[PDB]
Amino acid sequence: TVTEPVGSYARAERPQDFEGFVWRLDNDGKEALPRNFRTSADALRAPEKKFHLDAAYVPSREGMDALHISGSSAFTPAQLKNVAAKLREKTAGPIYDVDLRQESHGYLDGIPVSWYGERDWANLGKSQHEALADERHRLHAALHKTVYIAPLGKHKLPEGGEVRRVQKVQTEQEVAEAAGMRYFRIAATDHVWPTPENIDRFLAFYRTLPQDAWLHFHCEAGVGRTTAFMVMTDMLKNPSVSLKDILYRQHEIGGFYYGEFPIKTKDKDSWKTKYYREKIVMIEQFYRYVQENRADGYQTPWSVWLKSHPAKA
Amino acid sequence: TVTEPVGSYARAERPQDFEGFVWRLDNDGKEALPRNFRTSADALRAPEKKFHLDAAYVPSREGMDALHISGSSAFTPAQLKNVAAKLREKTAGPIYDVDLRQESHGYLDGIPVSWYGERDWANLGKSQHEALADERHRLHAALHKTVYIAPLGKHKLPEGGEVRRVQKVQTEQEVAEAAGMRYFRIAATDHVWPTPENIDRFLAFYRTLPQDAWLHFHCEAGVGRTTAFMVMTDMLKNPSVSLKDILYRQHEIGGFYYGEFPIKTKDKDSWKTKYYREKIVMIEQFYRYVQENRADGYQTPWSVWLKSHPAKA
Repeated sequence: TVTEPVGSYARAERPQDFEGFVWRLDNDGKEALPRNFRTSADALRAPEKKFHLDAAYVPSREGMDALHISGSSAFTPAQLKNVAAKLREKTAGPIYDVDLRQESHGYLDGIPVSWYGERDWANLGKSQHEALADERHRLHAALHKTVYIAPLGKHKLPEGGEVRRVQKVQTEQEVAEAAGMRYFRIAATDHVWPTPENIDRFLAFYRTLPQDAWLHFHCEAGVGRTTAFMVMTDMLKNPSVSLKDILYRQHEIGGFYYGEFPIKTKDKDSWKTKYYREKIVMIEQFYRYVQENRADGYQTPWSVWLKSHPAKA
Repeated sequence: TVTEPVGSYARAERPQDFEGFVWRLDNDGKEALPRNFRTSADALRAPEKKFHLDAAYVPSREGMDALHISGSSAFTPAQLKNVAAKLREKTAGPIYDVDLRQESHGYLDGIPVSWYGERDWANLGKSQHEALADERHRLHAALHKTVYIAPLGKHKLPEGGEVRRVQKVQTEQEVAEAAGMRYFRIAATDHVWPTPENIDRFLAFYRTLPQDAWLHFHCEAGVGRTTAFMVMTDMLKNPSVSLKDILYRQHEIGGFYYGEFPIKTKDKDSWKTKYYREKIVMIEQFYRYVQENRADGYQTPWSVWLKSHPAKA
């Protein structure tokens, strides 16, 4: 009897110890584009030293021209419009804003904010239905009320910021539509491998996309969640490409590197270590799922297949 | 107390361990031109992936139209005539066959051959006078004798070939003069940075050239020595062009890339690694010599300046 299988370690954490406490500023809006903006059309750059990769290695670009995906961190409405314009120069198909954030977030007076709890786990353990209900209620409750919006500084705690009486509230779905993008939400918890529920939902969505759909994935800050789904999409769409090439190329266009590397954390972030190790194991298991299930058109869902073929630490 | 300074690493190798053992076929004469033929008038191509350069970078072509240089690997007499005809269409000045090969080579019954030792180091350690004496003696000794001429295969050892009784012997100087080209020899060792003597000789020669001289450099196989001297010439003649532009453009017309890149060799070629690193450092040092000594007309030669301004690994 195993309480939590590999790929589900976060289920052991207690949601009540990470409840939200502040409206975090997701982007100050000073730049034209959100941070970490990158597309599959981009040239590959040298790998980051931290990953101890082979800088001489030349990854195959097989399928990258037709992949049609991009990623970025959070954005203001104006930044999303800039992203949409850039992507429209690359395709005539529908462009999707694939929101990978489980945390409740939205726009107050056009300012992108999120209800932040320790480790960005304010919605940990909630079903997507529950997470979205929390978001809807919180955003609506902010209208015509005074709120404190702040960036996180020293030790992931509020520092500075501003206080305002909100006159307009918008969901990301509304902002996406205003930018001419379709919207699709996958409520994935920050810092951990996406759940079987998250991936099942993504795969079902992937299956009904028109051939020319362009997927723009985004998370809050960094490249963890976006890279996981960009890697999964690359594997699904280009199954003949080696795991090494997929992992190297998604890292070299600006994402995270999801293969083995010497994990090193500050004491303050030692809790992240097992989650990084879990992600490495799970990306390999997903690759196995794609290889073993593509032939019959993925008749067996990832969640079902993973229960019969559990990953090992 | 340093035994061998940077730029002179090859002096630590033992010549007795690389003595010549076969007449290597330098070109089978099946094509109209030698391999790697390129001129400074050529359009720039995308960079080779192994150098991990910026494919979007467009180097300045400032001065290329007036540079008047070309390079190629070894050739048969007929191929050299083809090259000479092609170059004559581009200039009315003297066209020089600048022979950069230290290894003894010539033509037996019109077949281009070289006396090959491991690493193509059969003349390593010999002064230019001694290398040329060896060449003359070896070529003459072949007349009216049976010789084995072969291309190198797998582990850089003879494979196939032919056996013939030689009825005619010619030096490259004779073949060049028959193609209508002037001849100049610089005995440079294959695979390593040219010696201070090699470079002093080239610069003294460069200073004697009329304005409209065209220099055709050639080596044995590949683009190592030819690119080194083409880069030196470009730096001398176009001193206002950035180091980056010189290196990118000489690579992009078909030569080697002499800037920093992630060096990767097959296990059997690992001995080459430090010589590649040495070349990178020395190219920068030569650029410094040009920048520091052009203003006064090079009153101090490279060898002297290099001893007072040694390069650092």
